[PDB]
Amino acid sequence: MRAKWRKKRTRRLKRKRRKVRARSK
Amino acid sequence: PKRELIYKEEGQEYAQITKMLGNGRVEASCFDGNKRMAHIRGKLRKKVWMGQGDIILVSLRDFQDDQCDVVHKYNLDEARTLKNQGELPENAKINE
Amino acid sequence: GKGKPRGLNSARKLRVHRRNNRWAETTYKKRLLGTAFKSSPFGGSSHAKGIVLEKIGIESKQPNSAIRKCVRVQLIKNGKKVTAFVPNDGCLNFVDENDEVLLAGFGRKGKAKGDIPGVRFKVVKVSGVSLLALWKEKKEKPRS
Amino acid sequence: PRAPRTYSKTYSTPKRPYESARLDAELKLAGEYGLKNKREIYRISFQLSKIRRAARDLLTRDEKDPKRLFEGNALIRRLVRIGVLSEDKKKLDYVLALKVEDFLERRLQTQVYKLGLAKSVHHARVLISQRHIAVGKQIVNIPSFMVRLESEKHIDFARTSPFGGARPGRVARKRAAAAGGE
Amino acid sequence: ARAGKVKSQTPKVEKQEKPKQPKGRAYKRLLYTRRFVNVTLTNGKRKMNPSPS
Amino acid sequence: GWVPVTKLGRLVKAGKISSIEEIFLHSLPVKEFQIIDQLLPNLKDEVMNIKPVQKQTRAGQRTRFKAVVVVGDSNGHVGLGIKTAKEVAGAIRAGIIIAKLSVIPIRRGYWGTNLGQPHSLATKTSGKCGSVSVRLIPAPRGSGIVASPAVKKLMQLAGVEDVYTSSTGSTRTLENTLKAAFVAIGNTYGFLTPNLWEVQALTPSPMDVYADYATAS
RNA sequence: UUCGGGUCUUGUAAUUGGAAUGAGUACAAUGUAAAUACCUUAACGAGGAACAACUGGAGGGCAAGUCUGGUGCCAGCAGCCG
RNA sequence: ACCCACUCGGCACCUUACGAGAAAUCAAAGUCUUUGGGUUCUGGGGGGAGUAUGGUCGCAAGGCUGAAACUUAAAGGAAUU
Ligand SMILES: [Mg+2]
Ligand SMILES: [Mg+2]
Ligand SMILES: [Mg+2]
Ligand SMILES: [Mg+2]
Ligand SMILES: [Mg+2]
Repeated sequence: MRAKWRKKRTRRLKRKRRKVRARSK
Repeated sequence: PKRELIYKEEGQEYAQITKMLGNGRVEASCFDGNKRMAHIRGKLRKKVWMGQGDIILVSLRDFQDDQCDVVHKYNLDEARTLKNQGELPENAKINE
Repeated sequence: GKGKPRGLNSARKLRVHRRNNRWAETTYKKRLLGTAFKSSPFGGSSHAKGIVLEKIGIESKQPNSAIRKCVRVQLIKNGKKVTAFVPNDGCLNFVDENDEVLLAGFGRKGKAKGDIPGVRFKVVKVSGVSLLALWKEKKEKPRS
Repeated sequence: PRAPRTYSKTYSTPKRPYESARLDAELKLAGEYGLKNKREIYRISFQLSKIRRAARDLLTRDEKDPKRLFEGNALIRRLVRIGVLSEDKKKLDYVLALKVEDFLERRLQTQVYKLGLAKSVHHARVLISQRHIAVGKQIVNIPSFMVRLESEKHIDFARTSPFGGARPGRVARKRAAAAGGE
Repeated sequence: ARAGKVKSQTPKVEKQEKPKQPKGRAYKRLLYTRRFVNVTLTNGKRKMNPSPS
Repeated sequence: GWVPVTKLGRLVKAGKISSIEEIFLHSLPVKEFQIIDQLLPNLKDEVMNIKPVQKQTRAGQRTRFKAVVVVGDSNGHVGLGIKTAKEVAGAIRAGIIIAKLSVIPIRRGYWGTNLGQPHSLATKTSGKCGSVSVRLIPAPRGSGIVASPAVKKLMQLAGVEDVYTSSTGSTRTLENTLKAAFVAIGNTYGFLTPNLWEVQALTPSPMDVYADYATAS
């Protein structure tokens, strides 16, 4: 697996997490 | 030229393949009643190859019930012979 | 001259640098953070007694094939559910269910041994008789 | 809580278990002088090692000056007294050399077999164990006794015990008693 | 039984009635005799424990 | 059978060179094997290890046998031969030959003060081959060979009694370690001591003296 | 000339002999603050079955088995390689 | 404006290695077991993971810092067939 792609996916996951946190707040 | 079947002993019990989980672990349905998470023994990963559902012999462990070990594979002819004998209820079907 | 001030009044920088560097070495880190007390089932002890909850034959790692005759053990002191392997020729004929069992490490400074996946400990003293003794019949089980 | 009694794990292993040649050599040594355990050879080596360490310590510091002259001299004296060191060699560099073979050939173990008495090293050992052999009139049952050269001229059979004229000997006595009734 | 078949299947052969392998210094002596005195028959490279053939 | 090629071989056969010290003095090539055997009859030759060595083909592989051979005495001459042949015994023989050709001197020296006979090295001196640095270090009397097995054996062959070694780099590739050790030993005869400021004569070589007996008739 | 005596020295074998013992038990005596134990010692103590040495190993690392039976990718081993 | 001989400063390059380096290669990656010119900073088997949490600096996307639990005998380099 490409490293760049992995990083992108991680970023997406992070974003999702942030969104979830916001919702919780 | 044709092969011959090996009959069960005690604890070692006939069963059917229901679903392919993976890795060498197959969720098999035993005709005793309960469904089990079975392991394909080393000799069988070599040549023995299953499909969507076949008839098997499975050694059921002395200390665990839900996990067990697939010892032997049965063919269509073998299955029919078993049915004739009366070890299994008449529901086992072979089609590919 | 490479890194380190080969200086003379240099020493604090050197010492601090060493301190900072050390943390990347695993053993030292473990000692300092105190990984022994917070984690790794045993209390940083050699042996721990636990209780035979359920006997499980764990299906071994690759090239090798077999079932590995381990025990899910709930430790008394921490209350952690480990899987302790049991040595030699069955000897679950000694272990049974709901027994007190003394466990050891495996030789691998924690971690995993040989080919058994998700396993960390040997069993030694079952009920207070030691597995080896039971197996070689040098001493025998206290009835029930 | 009076004081701690000072121990010393003296007699010390080699840093690898099995280098075949080493093992063979040690076995040969044991065979030569009849040693119950590798420990004995190891013991001797450790003692020699201590001496060697001391010698090394002395040597690095320039001789003609005090500690080297004095301590070194004392060490030399000690070694000549034990008999291990030879009177030819009183230079400290000679001390630095040496062998286990020098020490083993100076125990009361062999000083029996050299002076005759039993003849065969194992026999000598047996004799020493069985309260035959005194160094003075003080009886010795230490195989690795290390005979102090000037008291070597006194390794004779015990004042008590058979072989050295005292009594028949507890089996001989029994036989005599048996004979008596006939 | 899956739990320890080859221990509860293999035939029992007892330890034979033997003369004592003489302990202490004696064993060492014996070893010495075997290895550096009597000497096992020369071929080139020596063997401590030969299989009979 | 003997039969010499090269001038030096011929000279040796005539028996006008007594010992290899003279040869060493004039740094003479010894391409002919027999010479060393003739001059040093005291050669104790040891095999180290014979790792199989592979080469890949369309079908199967080529298993050659790289055998490390040491050669020595107690006098301070050591050989090192590496050979890779298909037949193992043959390979060993070849290695032996190579080692004999190689054979090199050692400036055995004093630990600290002269006393009696040199069984150490002169100087802390090192080699490095591949990435294995064998350092050796003049140990004092009786303090033995302090070395890993291979190196220890080499030292024994040399006729060194006392040596510390700092073997560093991946010493587990035995061949490389051995080579490094050999290099270090060679180096001994390079470190100009003050025992060496003294001006030499520079002798005319055996090649330039016994010239008429040399060369084919 | 075909040996041989085994003249000189070595080991090995359930064989068979006479000699040593302390570990044991133990009279006293010491030892002790009484007493144990040691150090002395009367008498009694050894004939492989006795007065009985284990622990771990023998693919390699690393000394030591391409022995003899069973198991047959199972049991199980193996600190890694296996 | 060329031309020839220099000469500092640079951007590089070509041969040799007498040195390195594991090697590929390098006039520096040299002057390092014969180890010491002065200094910053960074690394400690691979995964987990540039993750989680906490700080922070961002209008956000994010950045700087940054774990461990687990988990595995390899993951790597540079050459060769
Ligand atoms: Mg054993
Ligand atoms: Mg075992
Ligand atoms: Mg075995
Ligand atoms: Mg070995
Ligand atoms: Mg890391």
